[PDB]
This record gives sequence, C-alpha cells and structure tokens, in this order.
Amino acid sequence: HIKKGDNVKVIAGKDKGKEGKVIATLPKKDRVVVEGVNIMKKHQKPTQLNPESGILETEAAIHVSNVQLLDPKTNEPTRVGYKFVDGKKVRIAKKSGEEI
Amino acid sequence: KAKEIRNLTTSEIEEQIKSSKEELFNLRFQLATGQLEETARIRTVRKTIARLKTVARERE
RNA sequence: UGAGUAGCGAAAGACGGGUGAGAAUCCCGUCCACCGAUUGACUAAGGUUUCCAGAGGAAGGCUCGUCCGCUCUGGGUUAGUCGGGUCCUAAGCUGAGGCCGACAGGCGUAGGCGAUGGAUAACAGGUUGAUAUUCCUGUACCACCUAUAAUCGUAUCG
RNA sequence: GAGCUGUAAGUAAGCUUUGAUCCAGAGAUUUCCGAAUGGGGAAACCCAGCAUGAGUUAUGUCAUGUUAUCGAUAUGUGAAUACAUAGCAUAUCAGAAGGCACACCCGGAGAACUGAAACAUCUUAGUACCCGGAGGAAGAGAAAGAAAAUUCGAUUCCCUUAGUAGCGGCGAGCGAAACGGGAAGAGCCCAAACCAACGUUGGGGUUGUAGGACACUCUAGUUACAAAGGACGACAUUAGACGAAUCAUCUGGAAAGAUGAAUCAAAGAAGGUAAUAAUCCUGUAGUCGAAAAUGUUGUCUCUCUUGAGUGGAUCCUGAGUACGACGGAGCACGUGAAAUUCCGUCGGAAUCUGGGAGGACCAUCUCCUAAGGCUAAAUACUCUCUAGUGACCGAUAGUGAACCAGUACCGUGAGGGAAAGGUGAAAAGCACCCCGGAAGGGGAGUGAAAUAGAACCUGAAACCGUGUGCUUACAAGUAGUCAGAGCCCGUUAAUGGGUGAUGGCGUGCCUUUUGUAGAAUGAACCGGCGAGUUACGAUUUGAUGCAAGGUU
Repeated sequence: HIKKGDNVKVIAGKDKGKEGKVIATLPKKDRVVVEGVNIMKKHQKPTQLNPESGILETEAAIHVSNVQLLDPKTNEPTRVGYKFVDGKKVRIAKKSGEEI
Repeated sequence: KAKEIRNLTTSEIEEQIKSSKEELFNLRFQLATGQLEETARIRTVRKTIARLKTVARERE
C-alpha cells in the first residue's frame, strides 16, 4: 500500500521507467500523484482574472496499480509484506527482509 | 477528542449557560449582519453544549 | 402530403419627440374616439405570491417586441375594538350507559359539536416603490390588577 | 492506521499520529400528527382543570408532572323495598385496543358469467369477495378404529391401489378408501366410587388380554404436553488480520497481446488496472481473531417423587346425553335399500347378564369402550437477512419504474399512469485572435482521434436539399418488359457499366368468392415490436436394450 512520501517506479504508461516521489494520494478512487509524470496542458480561468497568462501545466493523478515500491539495498521494484516484528505492524520488502 | 466535562455538577450548569447564551448566540448575530469570519467556530460550540448535556443525563 | 392553403377570437386611431444592433406594436406629449345602473369605486367565495424595484429577450404571447400576469436576483402583509376562537344556539352530525342484530354493525337518552342568525369596546386625518379602522399624530371607550380617599358592616356576592 | 467535512464539483473557515473521517456492540437524546387516550377538530391545529416552581408591587404569559373509555380485583358502598342486590366516589395493575407478508392455516357467511352445443336438478364452486381469531407453523391426534389373516395397534405427509369401486336429467361430469412400500415416531392428565377437613381444599384414583374404590403381608427430575422459578461450559452470530510466484524485446496514445527465456500452485473462482494478466492491484485455497451483546447446546446444582401380584357378598366408570320422527347439511355417495358423523324443533334409554360398531334390518360370531381436556416431529408458505447458481433479459427487452417513479400528468373522489441509460484511459471541458448586441461560427491549442465539444460511442430508412454525365415543350402513359440507334464512362474482367430517339406485348398487391382492373375489404410512408406453446395422460410410427419375460 502506497502512502504519501515514498519513492516509487512507474511500471506501465507513457512515462514508464521513471521514478518520482508520491506527493498526493486519492484513496477513494485509488489514485496517486507522482512528481514528474502525467503532465497535462490546462487553459485555466477564461473568465476569471488570475491575472491569466497563458497555459499552465501540473501533474495528473496516476492509478495506484502502476507504481511499485523500491528496495533500500538493491534499488529494484519489489512487492511488500508484513513481518510484525515490532509492536506496530511494519512493512518489509519481498526480495529481502529489510524495512521499506 | 476535546471533552470539557472534567468538572463537577455544580459548575457544570454554569458552563451550559456560558457556552450557549453568551457564546453561541453572539456568533449568530455577527453572521447575519455579515461581520463574523472563522465560521467554523459555530460547529465547535454546538458540540461543546451537547457533550455537557450527555454527561449530565448520564449521571442521573 | 393537402400548402405557403384556412385561420390569426366582437371594437378608432393619428403624429411629434425619446430609448436602442433592430420600433405600426415599449416610454413621454398632444389631438381624436368608446363606456358611464357602468368597460368606474368597494367586498364574499375561489385562486395561492400572479403584488413592488432593478436587470434579461432563448422558450411562452396566435405578428413584432428594447415590453409583460414570462426569466433572474433582492424585497413586501404590523390590530384589546375591524372579521373568526377563549360567548349562545337552527337544521344536521355524533353519542357514556342503553335497545337491536350471522359478523361488520344499526338506532338512540343525558351530554357535546355545528352560522348563512342572536349577542359584543374607535373614529377623523397624515404617510411608502409595495401595508392601513393595524404604523405615526389628535381626542376617546372597554374587561381586569394593585396601591390611596368619601363612606363602613344586614353593607356585600348569589 | 492518514487523511477527511454524503450525493456534488465550487468558494470559505477548520479538525487529525496527543490516533480524525470511517466499520461492528451497547447506551443517551428523540419537536408535531397518527389506536391518539384532558376537551374539541376540516390529521400535523385550537382551547382548558389540578400539583409545587420561574417572572412581577400585582393580574397577563411560560416550564415540568398529571386528568379518555372499557375490563378485573380491593375499599366508601346508607335506592324506589324497611334490612338489602342497582346508581355513584376515589385509589391500584408493560390488563385490553391499533398495525403489517393482500403468502401459508382454522372458522362464520357465500355469487355469477361459464359447461351441459337451449335450460331449471347438476356443473363452474364451497371457488372469488367480505368478516373474526390466531401461529411460526396451523389443524389433526392416544381407538365406542381398521379387518375376517394363525391379525394389526394414536395422528399428519409422500408413492401405489386407480381413473378401479361407486355416484349421476345414469346426461355433462364428479370420484374414493383399506391392504402394501417409505419419511417421522414419547404419551399422559381430570369426573365419579373413597378418606381426613370447611356446595367446598387436600389425598386417593383413570380402564376392555376389564379397571378402580374396598380387603389381606409387602415393599427415577424428561420445564415441548406430563407441576413449574433460578446461579450453572463449549460451539455459533454480529466488526476484521495475514496470505505463494516475471522480467525483457517489437507494434501502439497506452501491453495484459505477439516473439523469448523463467517462476508458483491445498491458490488456473472473479473483478479491476490506458487493449486479452495464475505471478501489477483488490482477492482466492488454507490458517488465525472478540472487548460487548444475542443464540444453540451441554456436566453438576435446584424443584418435584415408594413400585407391583392377589381382590366383584357390596359400590364407581361422563344424561335431557345416546337414540327416534320431522326439515336441512356433510361424508366420492343428488333421499335412494343409506349405514357411519352434525345443526334447529319435539319426544326420549340402559347401568358389565351393561353399551357401541362390522353399509337397511334380525340372529350368532369377532373387535372396541361415546357423551371432559392437553400433546413435540415428519407438512405448507416468504414482506425479509446472509452466501451463491442460470444452454434467463440486455434499455419498444427485464419489475409499471437501470432513471431521484407510483413521480410529471389525468379525475370531486375511489382510482388510473407514462417518457428519459453510453464524451474520453484521464476534463486534459477549446488560453488568445477575428465577424457579431447576443446566439452561433472561422482559425490557433488540448487529445491517439473534436464529423469524440456535454442536443457529446457506432449513426440505418422514410424525408428535406446543393452540384453534375445522358435525356425531355404534337404528346393518350399499373409507368415495366423484349427488340434498338446515338451519346458518355472504364469493371470482382466478361457474350462490360450509365442514359434511352423509336417499335412490340401488358388493366397493382392482399383478403373473400360460382366469379374481382373492380366502383367489394384492408394499407399515407419508413423503422422496431407483434400469433399452434408447455406440463400431464392416450394412441400410432422410427430408433435402441433385453426377451417368456420386460421395468422400477
């Protein structure tokens, strides 16, 4: 499960292979926003006076099932589990037993 | 999370007078004339009154 | 398709000046014409915001529309006396206990409900874009409560 | 276990690792109307009596309690009838009421159209509708029975008996039961004789292979009926937690596809993810988990509680009952030779040497004991809850309703009733410029695609138009067909395509009729929808298996 502040790698899409930080998460429809992928062109505020200056571009939300967590020791896209060694439920990698 | 009924029952009825009459009533006037910002202060006082009345009826 | 065919629902309008992209149709002015035991002024039922102001012209209006009983956004009904209840009863309806009846239920006494009737204290002016016996001015009346006096007391209330 | 303040985006002000929002258990609050219950009434409103209290020098106005009717049991209970049964007075009690599944189940009352090719007995039918009382099931139920074998042993339900016996203007039609084979399967309490007490309490006592009272010696609680209160451990329901295994290269806007090598499986159900995924995400197989509440089931406790043979000199064993006549109803059975069960009216028995039944009735012979009352299981149904399935529908279909529908709307009312789904993977919903008062357009941009621009997937026909290649202003036309110049194009490549000067032949289609161009009927046009079906029996054919046997 991807929270806000991780370092994921894109697996599918037009911007696959790149890596970025998850800054926002929309858990209702399961959408995440990664810094650097899915740039959109938006004609903002035709009537409203920003004052407008042209076209602005930000990041668009990407589906959570397309980004995967990384490993601290080998830097590869891996799944996650739960070892429960601590009183709080910790998250561990799949290629190794280290914490994510 | 914020509970305000740690006191006894003697000072309790004094809080329901101060929270409703001098506080909740004044915020509704400033909202009608168009003088009150921080409109989330109304919902806070509404719950402070209800929490006081719940513990009062619970003590029986 | 019939077809650019029938119809456009009783009736007198003319001109000048304004508004505006656009006017025989909206606004203001003048002249002319119609009703006047009423096409005028108040009200009950009924309708239920159609009332007022500033904006709008897609649809609705049997044409047009800058206008509207249409659209949008804010406003507008003030009562001791005026009408109804805290008063009385007609027809009628309902009815404790009762009488009757396969059931459901029907009828009916005391007692209630029920105005189109009987009783019951307010009249002149001013004022707003929308309210007036209601608001504001001026002078009154009525039911009740308490505090002080004439005077008590076989007064006094039924 | 990190975001969140619904649909529903906005702009605002705030909460949350000091544990928000959320998902389950148990509590608090809960305006007014409605059985509505202090009185009234056009439901969601109006007007009051008592008890303290809040406010005022005082009346007005508020707050919280309380006041319907009937029934039942206590107390004042002193009437027309003196003494006393009626009327009245107030105080008590999770006492009654009114709703919903128009399904299922008992009872009261009770049609017609229809079939008989008319119609009245009969049939439709004790069906529809209405009314009352229930329950999670109801009703039935412990032999005054079925039978005829050397017998069986409460009731209900399912196969067979069987379309047989029988009933019937012997017409139409209606229609059994026993035996046998199965599912399920405990049976007990009262009246009386009698015995101590004051018509009454308790003991005693419950039947047909005859029981009890009386006489002689003497010796397991089944709280679902059987008499009925309580502390008493294991599962189960209501939130959840873990949970194996894939990387690369091409085409594309995008890989899950194709081509390569690999890896899991008690896991190859299913859905999502920019296209078709066992290994990307929710999951699946398989294990684990309950504060608190409710269930189902136990081991002890608690409450009940002496079992059987012998015994008739004398007693008891259900009365206006059984039964009969008369008038009806019900049993498959229509009053018939009608036994066996009920209702109304009137007569009216017997007392184990008794009484009833075995299809009128009598005799013998067998089986059984009426006129008091309870009783679990196998059975019927679904407004619901939870988990799943389909040679079921896919927006004129499927519920009337995929949609904010019993809603627009239509009637005084009871009541009747539609139409309306789809942009894209993602709003990334066209900044700016030009004509225009606007609306709407022309470019530029967003996107893989804008003739995907919210009247947004694909976009058929009728129908309304804008261009052009041949042809038409002396002609009599079901508008086609066969023959045939001229002109104009070039094919799924073959005895080619479009147009048609002129010459032959020719009165639409469907229904219904001896017979229709018919002036006999139906259709304005286009699209969609729209009519020999299924269950159970009979008969005759083809096929397959076995054969004096075949088959459940």
